[PDB]
Amino acid sequence: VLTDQNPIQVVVDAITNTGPREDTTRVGGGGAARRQAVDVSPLRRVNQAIALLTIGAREAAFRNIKTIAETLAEELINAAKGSSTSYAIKKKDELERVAKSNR
Amino acid sequence: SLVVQEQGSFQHILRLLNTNVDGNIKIVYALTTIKGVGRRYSNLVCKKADVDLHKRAGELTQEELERIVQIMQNPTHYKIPAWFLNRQNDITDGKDYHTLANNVESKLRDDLERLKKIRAHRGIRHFWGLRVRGQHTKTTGRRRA
Amino acid sequence: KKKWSKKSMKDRAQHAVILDQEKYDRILKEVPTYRYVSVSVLVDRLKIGGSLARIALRHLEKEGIIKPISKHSKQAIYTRAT
Amino acid sequence: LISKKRKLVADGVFYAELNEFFTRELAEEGYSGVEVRVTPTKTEVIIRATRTQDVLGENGRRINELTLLVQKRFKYAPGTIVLYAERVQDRGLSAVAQAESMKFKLLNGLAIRRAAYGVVRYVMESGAKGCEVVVSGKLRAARAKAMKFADGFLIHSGQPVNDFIDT
Amino acid sequence: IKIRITLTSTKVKQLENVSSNIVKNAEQHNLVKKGPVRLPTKVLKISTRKTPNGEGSKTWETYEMRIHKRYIDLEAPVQIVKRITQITIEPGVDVEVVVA
Amino acid sequence: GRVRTKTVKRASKALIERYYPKLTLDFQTNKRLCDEIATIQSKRLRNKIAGYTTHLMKRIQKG
Amino acid sequence: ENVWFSHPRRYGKGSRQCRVCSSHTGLIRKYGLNICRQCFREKANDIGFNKFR
Amino acid sequence: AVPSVQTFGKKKSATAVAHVKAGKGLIKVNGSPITLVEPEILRFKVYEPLLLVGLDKFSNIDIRVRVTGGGHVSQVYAIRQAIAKGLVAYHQKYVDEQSKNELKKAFTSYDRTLLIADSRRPEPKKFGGKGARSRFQKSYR
Amino acid sequence: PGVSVRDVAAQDFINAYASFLQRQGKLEVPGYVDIVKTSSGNEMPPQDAEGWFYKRAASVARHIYMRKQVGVGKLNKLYGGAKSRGVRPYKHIDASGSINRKVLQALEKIGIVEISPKGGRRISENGQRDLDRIAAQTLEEDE
RNA sequence: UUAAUUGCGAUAACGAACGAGACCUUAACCUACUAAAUAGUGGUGCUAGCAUUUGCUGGUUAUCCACUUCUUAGAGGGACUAUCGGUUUCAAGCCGAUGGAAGUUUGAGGCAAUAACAGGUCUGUGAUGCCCUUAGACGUUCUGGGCCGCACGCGCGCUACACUGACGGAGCCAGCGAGUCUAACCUUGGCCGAGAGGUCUUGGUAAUCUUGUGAAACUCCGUCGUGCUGGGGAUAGAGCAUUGUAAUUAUUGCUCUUCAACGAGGAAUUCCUAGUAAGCGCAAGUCAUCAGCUUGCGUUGAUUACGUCCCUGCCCUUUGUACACAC
Ligand SMILES: [Mg+2]
Ligand SMILES: [Mg+2]
Ligand SMILES: [Mg+2]
Ligand SMILES: [Mg+2]
Ligand SMILES: [Mg+2]
Ligand SMILES: [Mg+2]
Ligand SMILES: [Mg+2]
Ligand SMILES: [Mg+2]
Ligand SMILES: [Mg+2]
Ligand SMILES: [Mg+2]
Ligand SMILES: [Mg+2]
Ligand SMILES: [Mg+2]
Ligand SMILES: [Mg+2]
Ligand SMILES: [Mg+2]
Ligand SMILES: [Mg+2]
Ligand SMILES: [Mg+2]
Ligand SMILES: [Mg+2]
Ligand SMILES: [Mg+2]
Ligand SMILES: [Mg+2]
Ligand SMILES: [Mg+2]
Ligand SMILES: [Mg+2]
Ligand SMILES: [Zn+2]
Repeated sequence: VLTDQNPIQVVVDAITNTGPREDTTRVGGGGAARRQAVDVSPLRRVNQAIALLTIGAREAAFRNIKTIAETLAEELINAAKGSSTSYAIKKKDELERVAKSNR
Repeated sequence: SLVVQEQGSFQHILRLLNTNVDGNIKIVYALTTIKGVGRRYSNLVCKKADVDLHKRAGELTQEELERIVQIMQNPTHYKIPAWFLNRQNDITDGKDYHTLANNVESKLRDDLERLKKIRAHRGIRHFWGLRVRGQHTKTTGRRRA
Repeated sequence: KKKWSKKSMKDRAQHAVILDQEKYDRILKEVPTYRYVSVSVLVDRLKIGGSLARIALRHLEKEGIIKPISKHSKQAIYTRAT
Repeated sequence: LISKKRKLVADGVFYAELNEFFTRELAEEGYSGVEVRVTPTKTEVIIRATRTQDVLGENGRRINELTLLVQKRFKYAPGTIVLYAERVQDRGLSAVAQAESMKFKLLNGLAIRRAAYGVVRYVMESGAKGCEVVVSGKLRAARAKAMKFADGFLIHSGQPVNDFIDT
Repeated sequence: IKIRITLTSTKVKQLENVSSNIVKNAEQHNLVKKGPVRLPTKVLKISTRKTPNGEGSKTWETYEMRIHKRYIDLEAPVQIVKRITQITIEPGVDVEVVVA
Repeated sequence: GRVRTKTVKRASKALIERYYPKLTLDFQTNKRLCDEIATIQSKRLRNKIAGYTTHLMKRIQKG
Repeated sequence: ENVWFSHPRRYGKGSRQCRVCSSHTGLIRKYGLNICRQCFREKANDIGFNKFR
Repeated sequence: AVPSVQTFGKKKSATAVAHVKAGKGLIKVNGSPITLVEPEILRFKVYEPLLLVGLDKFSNIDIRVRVTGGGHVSQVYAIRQAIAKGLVAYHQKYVDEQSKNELKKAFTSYDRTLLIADSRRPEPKKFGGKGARSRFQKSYR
Repeated sequence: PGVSVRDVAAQDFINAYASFLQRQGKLEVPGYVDIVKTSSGNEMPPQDAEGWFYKRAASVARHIYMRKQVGVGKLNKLYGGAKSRGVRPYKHIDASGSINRKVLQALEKIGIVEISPKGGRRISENGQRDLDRIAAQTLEEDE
């Protein structure tokens, strides 16, 4: 009803858009260990996208009158567009910025 | 699908049984604010008074409120079956009452006074401020006050 | 007794419980322009309560302003009819 | 008029009480187990021992004593319970018997190693594939310590233990 | 003449031997019968702490007893009846014969 | 892991050492003659022995 | 006297005891065998109880 | 006599027997048409074989299913398994084998568990835990 | 083509039959109605309160049309539920027996069910006819 | 190389044993065998209702007839990493795909070596040495209290902090199991009672009766509406019942009323890799009564690795040791 596109196209666009491409990880030889930046696999991209979307929808619908379904709809639409209002896109950009800083 | 606009005689917080009862919430759970009146009792008296339970308490008439008050103040007169009552076979007269807003505290207190002056175990317990229903005191009721 | 928490209060909205003519004709003129209409919409927009929102949704679908597409309980989904 | 579950656990408890009674009473006669065959017209109890002559006594006197004890204790009718005695095959292939022999030797005063090695020699002579004897407790001191005497090979794991090993 | 023979053993091999000899006897005498109906083998479980005392890892032990129950229905004269109850006995196997 | 033990391997080696003008590259008939020509207590071990004999005969067909 | 064994023993842990060890604690009352758990672990293979799993 | 088969579909602990004969195309479940299986969505989950192979192949045959055991979801999965297997049995015994091959190919190309039962079974419960693998909680101090 | 109770959804049938009974207004209501919870495990009484005895009776009628024989015990088991025991974990508690007993007595007096051998209550012929006709109309309401 | 001193093999070692594995139990396959009103199915008789045009849904113990797909078992079969392709001194073996019910030693368990702990237990034992005590006894037994006692500190848990929700109606599905004799168990059905429960009967010594254990979570319709609120339900008052000789420091159950903290939990820390975690309840154990516990059972059923030795530990080899109650 909102965003008359195919909603399956909408969700796959959301997944493609909120998939963190670069991420950090502890690498070291012992006491000399740092958080180094690395690529991200596509399967982990998909999984992290789904997790971020669902967690944002959940903690949005929590303790408020809106429903889990319409919160998830908000999340998916804003993620397919690219918003910086969605929990998912915000976390994505945070992680990518951190990995850029820790190259 | 019922939309009647309303006429502005609606009232917010009202007063009865010396309790500032809230409007803007349905009458059953509004009346629950009255100490001595719970969900069952209030639902039952609001059924016996034949007031619509879909109505908000602030949207009601003084005659309805007085009917409800009269019922809860002498409920057995209106075919209430004598086991909904908080004080039945009381302790002195053997009749069945139903205490309300301030009478609940006064009656609890005179019960404790009876037990204390009798030096009963439960009265001594209440006086000392401990648990009386036989619970274990070793791990609970630590910062009880 | 240390709680290990923050305990930040909120604003405590006061959504309406019963309506009048101003809220009614605001509803009647504003439930169009809404591409998606449900209780959440009729509370984040017009500050009526959820009960009033349920009743108003049934009412408007009676007249025919909002079109239903699925009336599953706990989630009523309406669009605007043109 | 009893359920089959309780009937069978009662059968088992009966067998166990009989086994304990006989291994307390006939220890000096090589009691190497008992069988219980119930039947129409009676229940028969087949003791398997070595000194059948001493189990019988004179004129079956002790057998009569034991029949009467069993009957009086287990509420049987006179004649519905019978006791038979049988010379056990393969005396060396019976752990309870060799353990009782060890017990009587150590009580008469024989030495631990002499007794245990006599037992293991008799067993491995009696057509066995392996035997093990463990004596544990106070041996020539206050501090206790075990002594494992063995010959041949033994197994410890699997269903072959329940099948072949006698403990 | 409506006899039921129920066998309520713990030993599957002895029970099946008894059933086989009974049915072949009835078959060489040519007696109509309902074959050996095998009821669900019922498992008697007992769960116990392995230890006498209380200390140690809480290790549990489940002992089982499997009770196997068979029944056969025969139409038979009194002579074959009395001889069948005469015979078909083995240790550890309990039998119950009932008429009607 | 599917590593065979020395019981299986020795049994297969003996079966090949004295029944070669015989059992072939087929597990089924090799099994159906293993139970014919050897005393094995368990079907599982019989089938393991048959499988290893088939593997060794495949090896023998090439060198 | 008539107060030597006065107190009833119709129920509770005093009405039962192991038929072997004469103990009130740890009874197996299932299937009417009434044996302490320890003596049951001792006599199970005799009674016909075995471990399979 | 009439051409008749009887099959079973299975799940964790539910079994759905299915009598399949020649008829006029009625598909009942325990007393009732196929449109009242009562999750309202696994209804579409159970329509699947019909919707795949075309309802023309159900016009000449009567199907009647009796389900017991399990819960609602497992009963639905058993129903659809039994329906598919009974259809294949009918087409194997009375219709020729080419139709059986095409039907089986369609069913397995959509979903493998339509004809073959899920071998997943409950793992037993072990002491020291509330479940098979879980343990209770370790306390050190 | 013929129809039966088993060809229509249970919710639709029960709603239609309860409306039929409430409009007919002859079955019964004992008098302790509008007081009771229907279960020792429930926390509040029913919310409609302008009926619900007809709903219970329609549900019982469908149940006995389906089954062969039932009793107040079976119906208490069926209509019971999880009693929230406050701070202790939940537990199945069976429903109130007087309710279903008087429902069955009223269904007898109106002639929808009868007492049966092997104990219990069974569906009668005129009650079967009534439920079948109500089901037919419940289905063809959708015209 | 393997889960594995499991194997390939190398070789001052050869040949063996124990453990591992093999084994046993269980769960999964068998429209192939044996059969079975103590499990079912179909048809035919009798019968109810709707349609009527054949039909659809049901009931029916002495209506029989036929059968065994589902259920029960007993004997057996089946998988052995089978076939194929890659990889490896080209050996053991490993990876992938196909087929198959099943291809992580098929899954889960049982059994489970040598050597030891000065682990626990004499409060399981009529198993026990020594010591003590042994008639105003530490024996035994009767009455009554206590083991619950609470300014506090820890551990296992149950309830929850709410709309992926509470409530009310409808819908409505399991499995592991227990049960009365010289007794009084599991209890259907009928009646009374708001409820708990009471009463008159009934069946079952049990695949037959309780019990399709009509479980709960679940789904569908409605009420509520972000408010410590109809969330949550401790803490208290009064009354009605049951168990038991006896409930008083409430045994438990039920009714009404009271309606506390709790707004997702700090430093820390536990369990877990698939029908598993988690949620959900049911049976049994203890038991006259008392589950918030345990042992098992099933119902709904995710996410995320399929890797590493960074922390905590284990195994083998080499190495150093001023250690041997052994960092
Ligand atoms: Mg919400
Ligand atoms: Mg679990
Ligand atoms: Mg319900
Ligand atoms: Mg819960
Ligand atoms: Mg018929
Ligand atoms: Mg190859
Ligand atoms: Mg294993
Ligand atoms: Mg001891
Ligand atoms: Mg204590
Ligand atoms: Mg613990
Ligand atoms: Mg509540
Ligand atoms: Mg609900
Ligand atoms: Mg069942
Ligand atoms: Mg740890
Ligand atoms: Mg219990
Ligand atoms: Mg107690
Ligand atoms: Mg305990
Ligand atoms: Mg791993
Ligand atoms: Mg150095
Ligand atoms: Mg030194
Ligand atoms: Mg140091
Ligand atoms: Zn004992």
